[PDB]
Amino acid sequence: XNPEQXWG
Amino acid sequence: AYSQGGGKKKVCYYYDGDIGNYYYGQGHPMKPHRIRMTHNLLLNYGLYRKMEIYRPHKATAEEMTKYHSDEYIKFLRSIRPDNMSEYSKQMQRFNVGEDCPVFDGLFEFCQLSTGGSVAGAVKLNRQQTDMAVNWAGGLHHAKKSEASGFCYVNDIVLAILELLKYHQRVLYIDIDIHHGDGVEEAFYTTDRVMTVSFHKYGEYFPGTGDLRDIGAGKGKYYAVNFPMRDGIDDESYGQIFKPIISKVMEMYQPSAVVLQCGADSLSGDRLGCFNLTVKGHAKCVEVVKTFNLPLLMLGGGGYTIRNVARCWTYETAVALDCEIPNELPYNDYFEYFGPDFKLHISPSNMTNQNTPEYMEKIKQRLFENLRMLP
Ligand code: NA
Ligand code: NA
Ligand SMILES: [Zn+2]
Repeated sequence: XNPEQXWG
Repeated sequence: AYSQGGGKKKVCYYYDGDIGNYYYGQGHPMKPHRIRMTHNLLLNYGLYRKMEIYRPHKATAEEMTKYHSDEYIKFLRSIRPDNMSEYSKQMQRFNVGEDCPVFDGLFEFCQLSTGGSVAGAVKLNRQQTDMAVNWAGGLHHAKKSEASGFCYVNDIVLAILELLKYHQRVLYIDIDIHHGDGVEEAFYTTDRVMTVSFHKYGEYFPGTGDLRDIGAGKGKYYAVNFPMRDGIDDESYGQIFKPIISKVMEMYQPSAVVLQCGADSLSGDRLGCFNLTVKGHAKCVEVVKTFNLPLLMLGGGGYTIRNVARCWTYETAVALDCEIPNELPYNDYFEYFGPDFKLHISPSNMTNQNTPEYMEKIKQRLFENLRMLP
């Protein structure tokens, strides 16, 4: 979900 | 026999004062404090005088294992920040430790979130309310044996399983900007629950929700997905939401409705790319409310918390049929709503990549699938 961190 | 489906509705509202103290971690977008902001705002508006307010119970592991696996629930009860090292392998198989971190009181947060949804469904089953509101619920990404998208326990699936004790067909509507994958997956092969999700699709979490995903087996044509692009606004959203839901009500004819009101589909969301205002968002609550069915309203996404408090406060007033002034009353978080201190928001200048022809084409293909129902 979070564009700032990871893939989600 | 004199009923006409009108009049003001009986609304029950679930909230636990401890929900705002749970903290996902530094820099994490999911802030349960937004629920306390919502509660305090609608209290200062005086909306507590028009509805019944309940404190939900803590849902037990038995209630959670009505859908989730025993191993996943046992892991949620045990995992804590002080013993993460011992559960290094279990954290990975259950998808906990990144998007869904471990924090103090994680299981209690799941109990309070889930307790409001299952208690709302029980209240609806007993025919003691018209609508039940749980803004701490709506965690639509949680899977049977793993966490996903800031969600750990899927309160929606548990609440719908509770409604299925007394309702033959239940309708689930998801206006969160993300696809309601966890709910759709749980009821993908049954016709007793119809899931309708409106969401941004294409290089976006969770990656599911294609137009061509319509269900499987006995649940074929009982899953509806409306893929959208960036920058959709109130006029384009309302142009398709009411006719799609109206046709679903006609063909499917449910006896109970669950509405996930994720606020991350609003203009200016930290993670969302839509351009809806609070009025355009709340318009979806007005449409579902007209059909006069047992309605469970839930929360969900929303990561610009000042607008989340605005959105869920106004949608509670909409559920109460209470008009509230645009000037925000003073509250414990009055500074969060600057620099305007108004209830409603304005859209941005972002381009609406959803052309009117695109919206009409997707709607027409969904009408073809809806014709396949008995
Ligand atoms: Na959605
Ligand atoms: Na289904
Ligand atoms: Zn979302």
